[PDB]
Formats: sequence, C-alpha cells, structure tokens
Amino acid sequence: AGVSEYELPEDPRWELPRDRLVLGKPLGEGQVVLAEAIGLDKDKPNRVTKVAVKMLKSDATEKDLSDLISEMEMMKMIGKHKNIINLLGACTQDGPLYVIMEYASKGNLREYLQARRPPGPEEQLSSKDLVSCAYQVARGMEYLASKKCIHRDLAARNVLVTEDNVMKIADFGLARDIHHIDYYKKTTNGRLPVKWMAPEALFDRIYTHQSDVWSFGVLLWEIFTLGGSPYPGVPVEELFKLLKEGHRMDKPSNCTNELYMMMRDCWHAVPSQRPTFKQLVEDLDRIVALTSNQ
Ligand SMILES: CN1CCN(c2ccc3[nH]c(-c4c(N)c5c(F)cccc5[nH]c4=O)nc3c2)CC1
Ligand SMILES: [Cl-]
Ligand SMILES: [Cl-]
Repeated sequence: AGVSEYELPEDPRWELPRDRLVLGKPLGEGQVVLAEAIGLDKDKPNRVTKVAVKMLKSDATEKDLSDLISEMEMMKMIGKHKNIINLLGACTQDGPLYVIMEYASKGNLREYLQARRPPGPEEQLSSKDLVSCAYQVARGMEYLASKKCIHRDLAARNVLVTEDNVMKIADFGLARDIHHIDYYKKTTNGRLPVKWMAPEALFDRIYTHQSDVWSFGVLLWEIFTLGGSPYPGVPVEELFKLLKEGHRMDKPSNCTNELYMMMRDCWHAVPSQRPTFKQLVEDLDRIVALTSNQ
C-alpha cells in the first residue's frame, strides 16, 4: 500500500512484540481498538491486560503517520499519572504502527453521566461523587499543566472512566493545526467543540493553560447537568455574539452556589484572573471533604 515511506526508529524502552498483542473490537474512530496484551510487564509474562490500541486507517497519509508518532513521543515525554490515559507500549517494527494505551472500560464521561440520570440502566450519583469526578479531572489537568502540556480540547467527551470509576484525561498529546480548525464541524454526539473554547482561543487562536481552565469550567457545567449540552440550539455565529456580549451559562438545577461560583471564575473575561488548576485542585479537595454522600 506504500506503508511506509520512511523508517521508524526502534525504542527498547517501549517496544512490544506484535504477537503479544491480541486485537479485539473497535472502540472508536486513526482508530482505537480493544486488545489483550500478553506479558506487558516483563516480569510477569503469563498475564493478559486489556489495553486500547491506536493505529492508522488504510487511507492514512505520511502526515497521519507523523501525527500519531508525535502523540506517542509526547506521551513518552509527559510521564505517568493516575488521572490521564497513559502510554503502555508500542509496536513500531516490521508492520503498521500500534500505540498501546490504557483501557477505560466504562467509556467517556459524557455518556457515563447521561446513563446515570434519574429515569423518566445503572444507579444515580451523589453530590459527593460528582464533586469527586471534578476533583479527579482537575488533578489530571494540574499534572499536565505542571508538565507544560496545553490540552486545547478539554471536554467530558475526552475524559474516560475506568472499571474502578477513575477519571482519566485523554487525547492530551494530539498534534492538531489550530488554524485549519473548522468552527462548523460537529462532534459525533452532534455538538460544536467551539462551545468549550475560551474567547481568546476562539477569536484570537491563543491557547494557554488559562484557556484550558475555561474549558474546565464548561466540563464542570457538564458534570453538574449530568452530561448536558452547552448552549443547546445555538449556532457558531450566535455563539460568537453571546461571548462578545459577555453571556455565561445559567447555574445548573442541582448545584451549589460555591461550585457555580467556581464555574464563573473559570469563565473570567480576563485570563490572568481565572484560577489555576492547582488552586482548583485545592478548592475541590476542600469541597469534596465537605460534601455529603447522601
Ligand atoms: C457498554 N460499554 C459502553 C462503554 N464502553 C466503552 C466504549 C467506548 C470506549 N472507548 C474507550 C477508550 C478510547 N476510546 C481510548 C482512546 F480513544 C485513546 C486512548 C485510550 C483509550 N482508551 C479507552 O478505553 N473505552 C471505551 C469503553 C464499553 C462498553
Ligand atoms: Cl514515569
Ligand atoms: Cl460532547
């Protein structure tokens, strides 16, 4: 097929033999599939680990390859954290590139939240559990900011949830060209990504840790609305006009004034005035401690 024009250098720190990998069902679309890995840890060769594997489609170009490589190398550099999707290994030699990453069995946080809305098929979440989820997501972002990583698309759809209900930030290492970002393309739930972007990111294409903090304000809103859709019915130009006039979303029905205040602070018009992720981690810690299970 032409796969591939260049040569991939080997990296013994991360390489896994291809036959140690037992590929399973598609998880999403580069496409990500569930797989079983035999002997991921080279001191325990007879255990399988469920993992997710990212790979190129048959249609891919040298550019897609380069992008996937960039994400893998960024992930090597950023190192490990409980609340991000971690690099586990890679198959780079003698065949298609496979990037092996942590598997989150309950899927993305948006659907996870929606599936637990009171009926009108699992159980409802307590206030404490919602705040704990915000807290975990903030800890992940604080780790990434400390490693000088700007996410640029933080949203519930890019938070994954493990078997053990651990929140893990995903897709922080993607290489995208913000200038070819089409404001009109929609997500696969049908929503417009532009609704998570800070105004200076939106209008001026300036991406900072402060604009990530704006996005985290929107994610908080998602959490306390149980996976609700920001600015429903609103198209891109009307959104621009809302933001230019200083509109901010209403306080979700079940949500304390302290948490809504946290949201509004994340949405400060002056970026320097927004809290940092470190501050959010401390505030959410205290609030988790003061929130009832019941
Ligand atoms: C009934 N249940 C619904 C939720 N279920 C589910 C659905 C989709 C899912 N995608 C991932 C997943 C990624 N998409 C992913 C990535 F795109 C990059 C890096 C790591 C990744 N890890 C993942 O674990 N997990 C999923 C679980 C399992 C079945
Ligand atoms: Cl590490
Ligand atoms: Cl979404």
